[PDB]
Amino acid sequence: PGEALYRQHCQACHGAGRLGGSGPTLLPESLSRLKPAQAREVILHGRPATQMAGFAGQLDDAAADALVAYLYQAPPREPQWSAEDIRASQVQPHPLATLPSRPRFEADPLNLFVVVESGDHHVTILDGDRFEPIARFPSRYALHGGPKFSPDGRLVYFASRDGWVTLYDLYNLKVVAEVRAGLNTRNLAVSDDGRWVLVGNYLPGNLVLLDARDLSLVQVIPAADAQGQASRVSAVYTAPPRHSFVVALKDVHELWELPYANGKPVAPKRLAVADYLDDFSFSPDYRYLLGSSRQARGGEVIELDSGARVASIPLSGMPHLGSGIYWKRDGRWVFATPNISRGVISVIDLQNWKPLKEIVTDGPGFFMRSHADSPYAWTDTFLGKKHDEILLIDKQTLEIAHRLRPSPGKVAGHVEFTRDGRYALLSVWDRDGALVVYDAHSLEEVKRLPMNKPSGKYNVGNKIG
Ligand code: DHE
Ligand code: HEC
Repeated sequence: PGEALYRQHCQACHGAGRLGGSGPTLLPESLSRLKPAQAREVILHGRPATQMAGFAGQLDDAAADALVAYLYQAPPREPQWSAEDIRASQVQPHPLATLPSRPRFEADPLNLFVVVESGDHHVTILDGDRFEPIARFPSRYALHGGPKFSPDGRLVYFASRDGWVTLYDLYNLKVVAEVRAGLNTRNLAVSDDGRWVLVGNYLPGNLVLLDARDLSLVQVIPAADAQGQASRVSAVYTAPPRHSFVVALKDVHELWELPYANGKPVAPKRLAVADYLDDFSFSPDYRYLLGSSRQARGGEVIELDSGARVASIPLSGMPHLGSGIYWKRDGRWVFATPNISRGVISVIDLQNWKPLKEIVTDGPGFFMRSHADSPYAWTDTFLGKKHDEILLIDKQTLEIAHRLRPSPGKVAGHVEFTRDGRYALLSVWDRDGALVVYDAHSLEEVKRLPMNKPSGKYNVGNKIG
């Protein structure tokens, strides 16, 4: 009965077959982060300050539950998104060929910040020296993952949960092109020569290769092991020194490398893995791959050339290895990583792959960042009842040195530095949130920009260097 209800009240914005429109996509995969009870409240009483109105006046309890069950029930057949669908979605409001190649502003283009405002779905381009905005524009719904840049830092590529890819030109402050690569998307990667964008999708289970200059479609690459078993893509990353993309697969015992030195990467090199990999991190020299297993079997280290498993790292809880950092301690490489289920910062010695120590915190965090100029590692306890402070771990002592509390009570997380590391920018993820600027040397606040749930911020210089 929910189908008819959806057609009369919802399809006006959430689109036919729930694929999206004025409002977001409402497939089961789309709502994986939304509990049905929460989806039920949003339907009855709407979202404040959004175009989603409450329907409690037109629907009763039975109809309410019917819609909820309908949204979370799998369709009789899996929805498609073909090459034809992708090409038809392409738009090009400002092709590069028609735009000059000089910045239209004073700000240092290498110190600009891309700031995601996920509360009202906007993006701010921020002068990294004055800490003031030079542009702001609405974005696609639910941006996730770090926006990727071109090698020269001029272009930036956004990926939305619902599969929309946006190409923005920082020099002219204009949207260049957009295309829908899939229905449920993880992340995208840009090749180190600037030619290619590779989109890793959950739904469909495929990779989508786009031309990096206009987001046009090059080829759709189904994700399936050598036996033909279909799989979702966990994540895609670029290995510059290897001039290749590296793809983690969610559901098959396979790992892919797609080289692009000799042209469009459409043929994968398949490496067998003993256990599934959800996310991974590259060693500073891209020789080794640190992978986190879905099962609590600890971490896994793999040599990329051969594909051999060289070490197994026991890890407390479930480490978010994909966002870890490295640095030199006693002239030796060390690796730190936050955690999703336990309040700990796991630190690993790269030399013998031996875990050094486990730093205790007030709860599991989501992010970790540093800089060659900062003597600390900056992490958080994003996922805990205590979550309003940003922890600064001294690199040499491996102990929580200082703590920053931008807005007591509200959730704080994610750090990004200016290109010279002189300042650090922190986010307060709240409806009454803010982007807060701190002197990374004196650790004193300098400026505060109110924003509606600002998420990540990304410095051009640091990301392309
Ligand atoms: C694989 C991956 C990346 C690296 C992508 C890249 O940049 O190439 C990433 C990055 C990110 C980055 C990029 C930061 C960076 O510094 O690069 C941010 C801000 C972020 C905010 C969130 N992440 Fe993320 N995130 C996951 C996966 C990932 N997140 C999950 O699996 C998880 C736990 C659940 C999910 O449904 O995806 C998840 C939940 C969250 C959130 O709910 C956050 C807090 C808010 C949101 O928008 O959903 N993730
Ligand atoms: C256009 C005005 C809409 C109609 C008609 C319906 N919905 Fe909606 N919905 C719309 C928007 C723009 C948004 C996004 C709000 C925001 O966060 O900015 C939503 C949101 C939802 C959600 C939450 C999705 C999520 O958080 O992941 C749900 C579950 C939802 N809408 C369901 C829903 C149903 C069942 C509708 C018919 C009764 C319906 N919506 C109508 C826009 C519009």
